[PDB]
Amino acid sequence: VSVALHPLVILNISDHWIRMRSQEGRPVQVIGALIGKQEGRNIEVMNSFELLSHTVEEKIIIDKEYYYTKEEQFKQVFKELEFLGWYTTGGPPDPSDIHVHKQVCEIIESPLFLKLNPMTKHTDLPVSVFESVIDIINGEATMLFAELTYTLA
Amino acid sequence: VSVALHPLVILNISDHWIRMRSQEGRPVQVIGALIGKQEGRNIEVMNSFELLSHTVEEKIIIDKEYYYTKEEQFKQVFKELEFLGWYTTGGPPDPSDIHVHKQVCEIIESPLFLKLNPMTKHTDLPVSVFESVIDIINGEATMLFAELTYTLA
Ligand SMILES: [Hg+2]
Ligand SMILES: [Hg+2]
Ligand SMILES: [Hg+2]
Ligand SMILES: [Hg+2]
Ligand SMILES: [Hg+2]
Ligand SMILES: [Hg+2]
Ligand SMILES: [Hg+2]
Ligand SMILES: [Hg+2]
Repeated sequence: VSVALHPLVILNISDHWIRMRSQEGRPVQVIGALIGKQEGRNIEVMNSFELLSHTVEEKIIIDKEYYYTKEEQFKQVFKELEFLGWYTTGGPPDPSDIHVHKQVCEIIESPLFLKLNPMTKHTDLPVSVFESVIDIINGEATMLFAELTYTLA
Repeated sequence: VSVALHPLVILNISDHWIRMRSQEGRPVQVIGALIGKQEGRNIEVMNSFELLSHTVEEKIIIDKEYYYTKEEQFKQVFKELEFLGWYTTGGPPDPSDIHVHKQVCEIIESPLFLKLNPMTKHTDLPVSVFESVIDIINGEATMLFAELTYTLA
């Protein structure tokens, strides 16, 4: 096995998470399929879409009917494509992902698993501090910005 | 103006409606963008995606921030593509669509509008009634099905 990954997949998944967080106000886990082409050993994950599910005791159940109906409904436009595996959002792999993985493992034999962590802290954005300094090179004179080093409480 | 339409758009929109009806149990209106290429005057609606909104007094408000952030986030993969117009589900055009259209009209100059009616009655599925008849043609004999005409209460 060896894997390629279009950036559209990663954007698709972020967008799914963002659309969902908005729906409730709080961020929730999202789940979906990985599709694409699989030539030679070049597994090319070309795209993705959303998968329905339902959560109960922190256990997630994939809606199989929804998947097969979509596959049915989309077989003509996804003819050159294949189901490669599934994705979800969050941190390092958890027991719950294995539980979901076994269900995807019932759809295709050895499914890929893509996990994306949409968690970002604002405090990680670049922050530069400057002080103003009036420079006069022999001849030309001006005000410039001179960078300062800073600590964080 | 003159327009082309990939079947992926129509499938995409059905799917959005279906994923949403599932979320609540009851079917709700869905809303999203139409993208693609626009060569000559051959407007080719190549694809679509979902748009956030919020509903109050039967009035729908497009989340502009969500749209521009997606466009920002997707500009690299949607570079050969353009925003062509918007879609929603339901019957013939209503005042509410005009209200939403004016907001899409603020994003691009002369936006297209695609409406899709996901309403289907079960009673419209084909139903054939047959009677059995045992035929013995000179030589060969068999049982076949012979169609009957039927009324509907
Ligand atoms: Hg979802
Ligand atoms: Hg497929
Ligand atoms: Hg399995
Ligand atoms: Hg497996
Ligand atoms: Hg939506
Ligand atoms: Hg675009
Ligand atoms: Hg306008
Ligand atoms: Hg307009």
